[PDB]
Parts: sequence; C-alpha cells; structure tokens
Amino acid sequence: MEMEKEFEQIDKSGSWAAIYQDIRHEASDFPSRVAKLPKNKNRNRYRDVSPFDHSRIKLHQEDNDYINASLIKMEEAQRSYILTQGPLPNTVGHFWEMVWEQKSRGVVMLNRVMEKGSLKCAQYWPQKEEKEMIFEDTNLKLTLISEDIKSYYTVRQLELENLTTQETREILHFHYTTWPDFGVPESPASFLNFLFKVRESGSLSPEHGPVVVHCSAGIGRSGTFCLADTCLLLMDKRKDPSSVDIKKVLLEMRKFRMGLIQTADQLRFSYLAVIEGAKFIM
Ligand SMILES: COCC(=O)N[C@H](C)c1ccccc1
Repeated sequence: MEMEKEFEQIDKSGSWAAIYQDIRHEASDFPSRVAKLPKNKNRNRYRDVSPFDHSRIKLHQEDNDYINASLIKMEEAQRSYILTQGPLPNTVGHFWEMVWEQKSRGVVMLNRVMEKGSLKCAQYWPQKEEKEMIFEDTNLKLTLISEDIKSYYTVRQLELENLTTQETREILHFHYTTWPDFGVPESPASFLNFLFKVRESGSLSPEHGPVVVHCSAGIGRSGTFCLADTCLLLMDKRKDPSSVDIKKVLLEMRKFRMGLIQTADQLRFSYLAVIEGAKFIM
C-alpha cells in the first residue's frame, strides 16, 4: 500500500502495536559473540543491546578492538551510517578513536546528558573554548571552536587532533536537544528541520566517512533518524515514490543492528516524518 493511506488505515483501526510486533517477529537474528565476552562487560551500556559480529565497527587496536557500534550500509540509497550507544565513562576515548579512524565529518546526538533524573551518556565533548579535553588512552585532543544554540538544537564546531601524528580535523556536532523525556514529539517539523541541517552540512555525503549517530542505546531515536533520511532519499531517486515501503526499509536496516525503533509510537512517528517531509521536498 501507499504510505499516507496505510497510515490513516492503521490509525482508524488502532493496530500500531500489531504492526510493530510483526516487525519484531520478522527481524533478523545474527550472532553478537564479541560483545558478550567478559572482558567487554564495561564497554556495554545495556546487556540486551549489542552489535552483530558481521557489521560491528572495529577499533584499530590489537589489544581490544571492541566498541558497541554498527555499520548500517544502505545499498540502493547509497547512504551509510554508524549507529552507536551514548559513550560511557570508560569508552569516551574509544568513541573519538572511531570518529578519527572512520573519517567521519559529523556526530549526531539525539538525547540529553541527563534525562528522567539519570545519566544517559557521558559528557564527552568540551563545554568551554579554553578547557580542552585530552583522551590519554587513545592519544587524542578535542577542542571546542564555536557553538550555535537554537531553540530545538545546537551545532558545535570541534577540532580533533591525533597527538601521535599532529594531524587535525574539523568535526561538526549536531545536538537535538528537545526530544521529550517520555513519548515522541507531537509534530515532526523540528526533527525534519534538524535532519535538513545535517544534510546541508555535508556530513551525510560520500566524500566523507559515515556519520556517527547516537542516543542512549543507539537503536530508538537513532533508528528514527536514519530510517527517515533513507526513505526520503529513495522517494527522490525512484520513478514511483509511492513504491517506498517503510516497513521493508526498516527490516533491511535491522539486518545490520538489532532493535531499531523501540516502540509502536516511534514507528508511527517515523511514518509521520516521512509523510510530511515528502511534501516539503517538492
Ligand atoms: C554562527 O554559526 C552559524 C553556524 O552554523 N555555526 C556552526 C557552529 C558552524 C557550522 C559550520 C562551520 C562553523 C560553524
């Protein structure tokens, strides 16, 4: 079926939970043996969210190459994304090592450091120009260059230096700051505006490594971001845009990382975002 009318048909029939459970039943299951080794327990935020072995990002290190991060490679859309968990106190150095080694231009953050009164990720970037951060375990230095605070999101320019070679790179940090503590946004308008700002920066483009996107577990809000982007890109590429099937795209993405889209409300919100976004494109 088309999307907008399949949408109204699920709303009127109140069957979002049954659609979402079908997706969960049909999703791929692949091994995640490296994630579960005992030496990696303090590298995982949640015991039930792990990268598959076949698609995990490897750190360029001989001691321990593990990070909770996955490469989602979308062949028809010609987009790639790295989805990862919010960094932990003992993985902030690994996070920036990955950014460096994978040649990423942008980092997309979809959570706040504290939500619901609890810490959802580490404070992994500097808050003042004159107070830079040094990650000694991976030999990197990180400096805040500028910061632009808007009503729904903040953009930061950062300098990342590889202290071993003295090479430097400019990283863009795109921080969506207004996702509600419970549920999903009432309108997709600010999320779409945020997506378009990431696109306009060049961070999603083939002349760079894959964008790094994260929330707390790296599967819910993060999944919503890449699912919406990819579906809109396919609607631009194809002769028949109504042939884009959002459930089939989601199941393709779940071949690369488990659990993408965590609730039926997130699924509905993803439909809403693609539907509204397809009107603005034209
Ligand atoms: C006032 O800055 C507007 C603005 O978008 N700033 C952001 C932080 C930016 C983007 C690209 C390069 C440098 C800085």
